Amino acid sequence: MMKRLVYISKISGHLSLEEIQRIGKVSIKNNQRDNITGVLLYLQGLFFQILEGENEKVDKLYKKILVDDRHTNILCLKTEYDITDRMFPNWAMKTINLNENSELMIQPIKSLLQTITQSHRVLEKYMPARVIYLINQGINPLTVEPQLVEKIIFFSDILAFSTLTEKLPVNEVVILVNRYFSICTRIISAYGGEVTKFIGDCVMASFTKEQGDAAIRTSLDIISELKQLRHHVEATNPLHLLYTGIGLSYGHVIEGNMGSSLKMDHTLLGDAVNVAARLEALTRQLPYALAFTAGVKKCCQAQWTFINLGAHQEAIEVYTVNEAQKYYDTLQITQLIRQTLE
Amino acid sequence: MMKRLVYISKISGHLSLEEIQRIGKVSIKNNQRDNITGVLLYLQGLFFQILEGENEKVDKLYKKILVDDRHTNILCLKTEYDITDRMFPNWAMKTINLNENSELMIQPIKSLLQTITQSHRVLEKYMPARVIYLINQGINPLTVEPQLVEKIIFFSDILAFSTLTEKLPVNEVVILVNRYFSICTRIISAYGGEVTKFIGDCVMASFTKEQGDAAIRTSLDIISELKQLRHHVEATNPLHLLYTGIGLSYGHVIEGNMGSSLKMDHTLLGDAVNVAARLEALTRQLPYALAFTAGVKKCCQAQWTFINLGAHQVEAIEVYTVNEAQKYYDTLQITQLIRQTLE
Ligand SMILES: Cc1cc2nc3c(=O)[nH]c(=O)nc-3n(C[C@H](O)[C@H](O)[C@H](O)COP(=O)(O)O)c2cc1C
Ligand SMILES: Cc1cc2nc3c(=O)[nH]c(=O)nc-3n(C[C@H](O)[C@H](O)[C@H](O)COP(=O)(O)O)c2cc1C
Ligand SMILES: [Cl-]
Ligand SMILES: [Cl-]
Ligand SMILES: [Cl-]
Repeated sequence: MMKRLVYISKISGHLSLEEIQRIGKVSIKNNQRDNITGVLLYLQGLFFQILEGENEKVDKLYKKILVDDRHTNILCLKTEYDITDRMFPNWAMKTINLNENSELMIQPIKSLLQTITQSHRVLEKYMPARVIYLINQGINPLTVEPQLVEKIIFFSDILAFSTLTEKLPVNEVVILVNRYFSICTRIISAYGGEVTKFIGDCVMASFTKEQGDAAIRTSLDIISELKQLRHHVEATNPLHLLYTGIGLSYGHVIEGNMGSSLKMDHTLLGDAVNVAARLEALTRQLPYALAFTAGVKKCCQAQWTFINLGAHQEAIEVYTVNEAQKYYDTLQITQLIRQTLE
Repeated sequence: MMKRLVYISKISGHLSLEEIQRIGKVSIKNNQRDNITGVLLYLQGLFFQILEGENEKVDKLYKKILVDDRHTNILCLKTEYDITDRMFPNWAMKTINLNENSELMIQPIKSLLQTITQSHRVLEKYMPARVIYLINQGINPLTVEPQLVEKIIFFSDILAFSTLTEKLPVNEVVILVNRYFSICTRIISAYGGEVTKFIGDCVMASFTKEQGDAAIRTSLDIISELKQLRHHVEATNPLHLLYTGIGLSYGHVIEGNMGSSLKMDHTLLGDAVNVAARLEALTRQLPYALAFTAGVKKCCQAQWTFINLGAHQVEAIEVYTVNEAQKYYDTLQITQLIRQTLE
């Protein structure tokens, strides 16, 4: 049984022709050994490669290509299973430099390939992490049926954001929100979470039921990095006033494509979505920057010092960890933010 | 001063090769008359075209191509302004059938072009409508600066949706929410509004300050169509229990693309977003399915019977509605009925 995969990647730094040639050599010898065939194209700092052969031999090779130093931002676009015929049966690995092709009849298809691929890499950034995951696994996300899954829902936004938008210039708000989004997205993804969307100044993400401790560590790391950043910059920098509240929930959610032909989107339906956003807002009245449900506590194996914060509106038990304790008074900080921006 | 555009589109069904030849035939006569050059390519049901020439002459042609019924789902991928040299100065319009090219050395580039373009069209389905607009207008969404704009914010969601998710199978709630999203998105777009995103069962949209009456008409039309739907279906259909509440606000919001190279999104930054979401939730406690601020009321010029619902803490703000938004039902009675029907 043979499979065929196609991926694109970003060329790491500047690779000269001899190192690219070095890839072609070692590829030809190894692919001949593993009976693997394919084509490698590169154009304007992007790699294009098609691989075909036995499933084990191809998947063994792709794991090694993933950890290669010479390219980054790897996305597998298509995986064809149970293929009957090779597409390039006489090319162990044919390397083609599309940059050096100056033939006039090939310029249209070469120009289109560059334009659509560069546009493709832009659209990838706006996708939910779940959509990129399905494409990477060779699954068309448009034909996946929605499923009831057990998810930890993550919500985090900016403290006193109404005051920040009221007093700061728009360009200064954008710099602050982009930095907040960058910190949250990097940490969530580092712990295996999946960012769903940005809603105003709010970051929505999900974790699996096996990632309870990772969800808590994500929340504490975001709080820790914001605390570091606030004393990194000067008092005239709006980042000096950046705080966050975080809420976590756990429950059954329907994940999949929702909408119509006018607008379809990756959506999460469930009570846990509403609950996580409510606990996120509840942190404003709590001496803790993180609040989560009993279900999230049940998903944790680490020895957290869980703190019961009573029942809140049916009514749900609210928990936190001792590490999430605020070294400040929330009301005084909101006053300090407004006073600083006066 | 010349510009160059490139777009992709879906070939409309039943389009014969003979019809394509007359496209290229007519294109050659008009583009040479207008000093327009470019290439038209098609592969596996998709059109690819590059157009270059003087700004107004290229624009005039593209508006005519936009309304051509021989293709749909047109996306202008890239626009280059003030180009120095034409890319195809000798081709008024060269038509290339990539389906007929079987040369072995072109096959890799041809196979990759189809794979990336088909993958691209899948990603477009998940893109925010505002970003698709920016790309069509030749604007780089990753570098364009967000702007402070005056917007009416729209928020609506499903009444007792927790009970619906608790008591219905997965395929049934998906059908129900898809029908709700379809009704809302069609009506919002029909009145000129822009659906921002779906947040669970909640629909977020925006209107301009000149669309105050359109936002109220959108809200009443959604409520009206759900009322029609409930008596169109049988009692065993979950759509028989579909109700909505709607909140509207007005204020300054920062609109633009936010995030990092790892994750981007289109968002609206402002107090008005939170206020509209709070007023939407307030409709559960009100005898009206629509609630909005005084700012929305000031954006209206039609002869609505505005009703003051008093001050409400979301400092408290005045909450308003229109007499048409009155509920013919008791809200708590309906939520208990939804729970008891699904028992
Ligand atoms: C874009 C790209 C494509 C590659 N394709 C192949 C390939 O098709 N076959 C192969 O053996 N190595 C390929 N490599 C190199 C492998 O990642 C790896 O470095 C090589 O197989 C060295 O094998 P070894 O370190 O296990 O001895 C590719 C590397 C890059 C950057
Ligand atoms: C994919 C596609 C590309 C087209 N490209 C051109 C073109 O480059 N130049 C042109 O004159 N017409 C082009 N047309 C046809 C025009 O849209 C239009 O049908 C034609 O110019 C008729 O002009 P008129 O009826 O307004 O006189 C294209 C049509 C399609 C479907
Ligand atoms: Cl702890
Ligand atoms: Cl925008
Ligand atoms: Cl009225």
